[PDB]
Amino acid sequence: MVVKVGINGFGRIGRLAFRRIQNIEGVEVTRINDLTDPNMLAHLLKYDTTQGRFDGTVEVKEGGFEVNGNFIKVSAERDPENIDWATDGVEIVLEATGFFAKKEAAEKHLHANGAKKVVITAPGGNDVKTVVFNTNHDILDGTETVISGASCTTNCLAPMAKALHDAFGIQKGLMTTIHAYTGDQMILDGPHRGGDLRRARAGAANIVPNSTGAAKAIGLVIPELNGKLDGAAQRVPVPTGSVTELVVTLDKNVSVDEINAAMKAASNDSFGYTEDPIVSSDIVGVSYGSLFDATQTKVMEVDGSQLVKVVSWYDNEMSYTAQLVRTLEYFAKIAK
Amino acid sequence: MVVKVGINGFGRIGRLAFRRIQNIEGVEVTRINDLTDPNMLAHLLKYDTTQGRFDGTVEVKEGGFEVNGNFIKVSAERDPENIDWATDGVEIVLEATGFFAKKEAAEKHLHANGAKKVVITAPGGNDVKTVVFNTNHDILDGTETVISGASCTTNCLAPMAKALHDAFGIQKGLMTTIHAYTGDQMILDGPHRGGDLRRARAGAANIVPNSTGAAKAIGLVIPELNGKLDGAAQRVPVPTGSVTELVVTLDKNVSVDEINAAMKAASNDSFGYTEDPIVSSDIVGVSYGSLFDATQTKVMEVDGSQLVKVVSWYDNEMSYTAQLVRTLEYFAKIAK
Amino acid sequence: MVVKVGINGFGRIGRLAFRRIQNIEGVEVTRINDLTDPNMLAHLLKYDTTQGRFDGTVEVKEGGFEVNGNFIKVSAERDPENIDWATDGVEIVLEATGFFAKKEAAEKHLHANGAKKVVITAPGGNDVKTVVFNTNHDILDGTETVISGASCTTNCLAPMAKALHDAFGIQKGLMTTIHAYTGDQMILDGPHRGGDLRRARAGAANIVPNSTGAAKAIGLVIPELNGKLDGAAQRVPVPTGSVTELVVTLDKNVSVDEINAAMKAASNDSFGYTEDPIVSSDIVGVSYGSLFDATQTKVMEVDGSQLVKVVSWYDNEMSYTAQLVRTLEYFAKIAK
Amino acid sequence: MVVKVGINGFGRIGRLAFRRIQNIEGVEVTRINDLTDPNMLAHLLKYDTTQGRFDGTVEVKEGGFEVNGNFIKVSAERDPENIDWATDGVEIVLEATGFFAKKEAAEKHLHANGAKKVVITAPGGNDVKTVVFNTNHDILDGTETVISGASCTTNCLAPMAKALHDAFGIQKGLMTTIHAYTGDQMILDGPHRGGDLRRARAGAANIVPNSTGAAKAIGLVIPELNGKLDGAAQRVPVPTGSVTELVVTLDKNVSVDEINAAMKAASNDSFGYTEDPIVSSDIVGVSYGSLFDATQTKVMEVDGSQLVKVVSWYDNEMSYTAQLVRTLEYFAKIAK
Ligand SMILES: NC(=O)c1ccc[n+]([C@@H]2O[C@H](COP(=O)([O-])OP(=O)(O)OC[C@H]3O[C@@H](n4cnc5c(N)ncnc54)[C@H](O)[C@@H]3O)[C@@H](O)[C@H]2O)c1
Ligand SMILES: NC(=O)c1ccc[n+]([C@@H]2O[C@H](COP(=O)([O-])OP(=O)(O)OC[C@H]3O[C@@H](n4cnc5c(N)ncnc54)[C@H](O)[C@@H]3O)[C@@H](O)[C@H]2O)c1
Ligand SMILES: NC(=O)c1ccc[n+]([C@@H]2O[C@H](COP(=O)([O-])OP(=O)(O)OC[C@H]3O[C@@H](n4cnc5c(N)ncnc54)[C@H](O)[C@@H]3O)[C@@H](O)[C@H]2O)c1
Ligand SMILES: NC(=O)c1ccc[n+]([C@@H]2O[C@H](COP(=O)([O-])OP(=O)(O)OC[C@H]3O[C@@H](n4cnc5c(N)ncnc54)[C@H](O)[C@@H]3O)[C@@H](O)[C@H]2O)c1
Repeated sequence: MVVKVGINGFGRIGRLAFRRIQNIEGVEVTRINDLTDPNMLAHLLKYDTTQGRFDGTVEVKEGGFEVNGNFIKVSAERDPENIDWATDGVEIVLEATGFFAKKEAAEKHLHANGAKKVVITAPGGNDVKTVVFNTNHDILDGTETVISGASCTTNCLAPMAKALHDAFGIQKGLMTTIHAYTGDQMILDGPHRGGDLRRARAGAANIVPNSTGAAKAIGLVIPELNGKLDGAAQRVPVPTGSVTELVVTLDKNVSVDEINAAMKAASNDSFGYTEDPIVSSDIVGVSYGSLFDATQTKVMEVDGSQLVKVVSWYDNEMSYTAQLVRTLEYFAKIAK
Repeated sequence: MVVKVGINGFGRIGRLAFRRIQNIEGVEVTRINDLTDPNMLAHLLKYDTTQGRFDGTVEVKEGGFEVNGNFIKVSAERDPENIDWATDGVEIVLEATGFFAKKEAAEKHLHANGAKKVVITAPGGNDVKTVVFNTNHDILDGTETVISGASCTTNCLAPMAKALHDAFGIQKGLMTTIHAYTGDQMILDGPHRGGDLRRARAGAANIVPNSTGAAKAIGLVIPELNGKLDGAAQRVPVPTGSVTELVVTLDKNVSVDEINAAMKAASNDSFGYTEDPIVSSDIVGVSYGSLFDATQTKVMEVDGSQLVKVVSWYDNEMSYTAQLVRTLEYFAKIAK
Repeated sequence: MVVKVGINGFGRIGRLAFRRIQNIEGVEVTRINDLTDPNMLAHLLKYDTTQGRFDGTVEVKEGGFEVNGNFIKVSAERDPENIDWATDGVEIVLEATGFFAKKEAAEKHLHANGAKKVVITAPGGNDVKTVVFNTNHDILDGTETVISGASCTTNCLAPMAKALHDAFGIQKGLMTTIHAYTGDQMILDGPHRGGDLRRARAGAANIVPNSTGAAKAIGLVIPELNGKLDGAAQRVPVPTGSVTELVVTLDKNVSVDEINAAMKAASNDSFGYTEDPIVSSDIVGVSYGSLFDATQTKVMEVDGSQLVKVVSWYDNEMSYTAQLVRTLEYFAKIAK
Repeated sequence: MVVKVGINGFGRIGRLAFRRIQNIEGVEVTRINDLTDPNMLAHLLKYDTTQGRFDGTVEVKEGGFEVNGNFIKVSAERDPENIDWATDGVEIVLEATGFFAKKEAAEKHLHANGAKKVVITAPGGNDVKTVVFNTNHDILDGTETVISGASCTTNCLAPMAKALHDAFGIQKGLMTTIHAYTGDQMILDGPHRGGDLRRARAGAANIVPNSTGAAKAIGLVIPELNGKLDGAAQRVPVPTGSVTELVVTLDKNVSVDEINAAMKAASNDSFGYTEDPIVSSDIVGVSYGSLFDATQTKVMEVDGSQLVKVVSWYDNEMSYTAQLVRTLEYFAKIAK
């Protein structure tokens, strides 16, 4: 009754997903594929700048490493169609490299003696179901071969936008996420391999504007909001931890207290609520996908009409990963 | 016809104001007051983490220091009433400590052996004239005893909001400034003397939400926008350099290109225009009070109505200081 | 038989000491004195940028706050003579403000309605007993009224220097500690109240040389090394976490392996040993006072004589605090 | 009388070398080769996080870009033997990619219709002359096909070690350089493509120990010191700017003043001298290869013998680049 999982890309999301999977019964990781040797991967699992020391033992072995005595095979195949996942019983692959985040590319894992299903740890295109756990995981039926866990920002934005929309009716909106720098930025100014003149700049030494598709693509998660939102990011020098601001007009006039109460009423394991005046370091490592912050709510009313601002925190690392593993765990129970 | 100026508070703004005044003919600094000895102040003028080495020579002397051979007297009086500005011929004081930023407090400089006029390098309350150079410096007549150079954020916001309002009619708006950390934050978590639970946190290690009065108080500079705007800040880990986002509804529907063209048409020495995809380090040390970034403009249109987003950069240090010294120079020329 | 403790200065060391005392049976904190209101102190206990969320509940009350339901009284007296420690049963005060770190100043806590004994959380001069737990806590007899827990650097240096000296005989040495920035540095360039032209500079944006008395003062802990060592610091942009390098000449020639084996043989709960290639974030929050890093050992031999380099990590916050509370617990158990 | 130069690798050193070459008469850059398009390279030349805006105009064109109206060809050939340098008149190549830093690899530029000589902007192996300008550029005769400009640390260490050795006789020494992070570190924890478990860690969020060969290889520059020194690095979170500490024993006993005077006597355009208590931001952009800091000198004397500590600053970017371009300019005059 345990589904065997493989991780392609033992990066920030891959390693934290591995960490969370150590505390759930329904799945286990039997194989990791990356581009390096087992000693590099074992060391990066054991020691983690932002998420702390690993909870357990890690011992490098020939061809893999042992976690609390259990051997995990490590391979270094650059091409997914060359990974023989089935040899190690792997049925579902977490595709966490950032290089195969579309249906046709992720399908490369599904070859003979490969895997059966793929969860992309990122937006995966419009022909792949895009799931924010506890907002729209109802759309899965288990027959899908490739699904998407969406982005960090989408998992933050979606429960907040859904709750506000259901209560008051979102007409239109603009989003800004103030976001930690990530591994797709350069450590120091240099050529960006994706052509982005702003991610080319030193990520820990600048406020860096950058594009994000979370608001424009929200219809994959909340169909009623298709075509109603847009937004962007300001990437700033913290190594993890982020926040999403959303400014909207609504069908109903509201008060600050009414907004905050509507968010609290929607709170659950994915969507948290706080009235404490926290800062970004306080959400590093949290398990909420989105933490609504009532201290930042604003309503600007002039001449009987309002602009409404709502703000939610997210650890783009652990908040996203908690949501990803919730979706993986659910998908594994229904996969067919 | 050269007006003698004193600086109270030889801090970030005080020292950079001194630097800019070295290239102005109409004013000269003859006296500095702070809380320390001349060697400390001379060293901090010569060496500057974010704004570079001083352009000239600085040499400590008895009771002050020489800048390019010219002696500047230094005193260390905590109470402005005890500063004998008149001994050094000072007529106008730049009040840059952060502790006397209101009319009655700034008037402490005005006494028999004191000065004649004060420019507060900060918001100064609603009963003193508040000037953003090249937006409303025509409200000065030279008879004022205390004026305000507004805040960094106000000098960024004002030319952008005025150009947008004049062209299209701002109905209501919300502002977020993503702002460099400043000296009123704690270097590491600890009790904040002002009672602010967020400025208590380590400023170079967090995204820190905090309040800002610039949007609400814009009516002191643009009277037609009184009651129309509000906003807040996200303080982030860069030691200087900031950006202001403004989301509004307007009386007229517009396009992105129409907005950008209206901003460019309003550009001058205070309000710059760029289409280059810059980041915060690129505006450190600039002399614009506000640098509009056309790459960040957005229009979100639903059902015939729009949200409009406009964004402008500012070096909260040198951009503000350039505006402050423009205002000081003008005020001194017409002073009576 | 539980000794009641007060904390003067609920700062980085004061708050982390409180956290560690929650897991010690022999002492309990009944009173905190600082300069602010209880809401500020409660918030700073609950949320901590570098050391994570508090393990328990914290709730503000009238005149203090409750920790896991237990009320802690809070006062705000700037002068230690005015703190009525005895009202709350306090016998031993942790003097953690940084402003009373000498015998006569710490004695201000000792009066009719005050405390009985003081532990200074810092060097306290050459006339108070200076204790590094598990190196020289046997010098205490419990009759002392004022003792010192030494500095962070001393607690790192002492077990390493003692093991090396006992095995091989230290003749002379120089120390460099590459140290996290601390609260006595300015967040941005500005006048330093202590007159230090380098701690005046932006602490999270520079490599900052600064003085350290730990090596010169080591004779208070290891008398045989009086007059043999000196050193200095390079303060760098991490908010906590530090490392001590020591270069010596010895009475005996040695090999790298011989040095490392001597360190490992001396390891205990205070002095750890590692061969993993860790970085500073890996020691944040550790409970060793000193963690020897065998990967950094060097022997430079020319013409039959050697320079020897040994290196040990320390979290200047939690490593020091773990040592401080070990000493407090021991001192309270034998106090008379 | 102008020698035409090509740059392979328009990175930190490549772009800053280009910037410095704009102010010297004897050489000009006619071709840049990297891995990207001209718009990326032009943008990175124009805007520079740590070294400021480019002094001039940059305009992208087809197949290259214009600098102050002069067209520079850009190509994107991954393999040096495929670059037809001679088509653009290039005689000397600055090999600044980091991927061809050995004689056999650098020689790939010297094929038919290629270049004539290569200067590696890094250590290049022991069969390549290794030059620190104004310390040993006398060893060049111009017949060499491949030479090395050494490392940043070597250019800092060498004039200081030479002056100390000539004056007093270095017996043995150990070096620690506290160094800015560089582009060979990961922005966030992840697999390091060189296998380095410490450069795998987030470079702007850690104190990172790492190896350096500058001390052990000093004999390539100062033959008398072969086999007498060793050392290592602590890489810390500043984006440029570094410092080198050296601890030695000498043939003569000395005083602090005697050491400082010997360094000042050796000062020139490459080796500067200061007594000001500066920090790392103060040496960003300087043109000295090495800036001796008299405030950090120490002499630890016990029982008639001494340990001696000397310390010099360097901008690992511009200090190294100034030295590199001095060597290039000299080599171009004598190349045959
Ligand atoms: N970091 C975040 O905040 C975050 C949040 C949500 C989603 N994501 C998404 O998750 C994915 C991974 O991001 P990350 O931050 O963990 O990146 P990362 O760079 O830390 O990890 C990528 C890993 O993939 C490996 N890799 C690269 N190419 C490979 C190949 N061909 N085969 C096997 N392994 C390969 C790398 O060696 C590395 O270990 C991306 O799609 C990203 O958009 C990231
Ligand atoms: N830094 C910015 O981005 C910025 C921008 C615009 C306006 N301002 C405003 O300018 C003022 C100064 O800000 P700053 O960032 O330069 O602060 P700062 O802390 O760098 O400088 C304040 C200076 O005042 C001195 N000082 C304090 N109390 C004093 C007293 N009683 N008498 C004499 N000197 C005293 C301090 O020693 C220090 O040198 C504030 O009102 C601030 O709001 C700051
Ligand atoms: N942070 C470290 O790495 C470290 C390590 C070892 C020792 N120490 C020592 O511990 C002491 C505290 O250092 P810290 O880093 O915790 O400093 P901190 O600035 O974080 O804390 C000092 C606290 O004392 C309070 N305070 C100041 N003056 C006071 C007064 N007159 N009465 C009551 N409270 C007052 C402040 O409000 C603050 O909460 C210093 O002696 C320091 O040298 C610090
Ligand atoms: N940054 C420093 O402090 C410093 C100091 C002294 C020496 N160096 C040395 O200079 C060299 C460059 O270092 P950097 O910091 O400028 O690195 P960098 O990463 O900034 O620049 C390397 C450049 O080379 C390009 N490149 C990579 N492979 C290539 C190929 N096959 N063909 C063409 N171009 C290619 C990259 O796109 C990039 O623009 C290294 O050898 C380094 O050790 C660096």
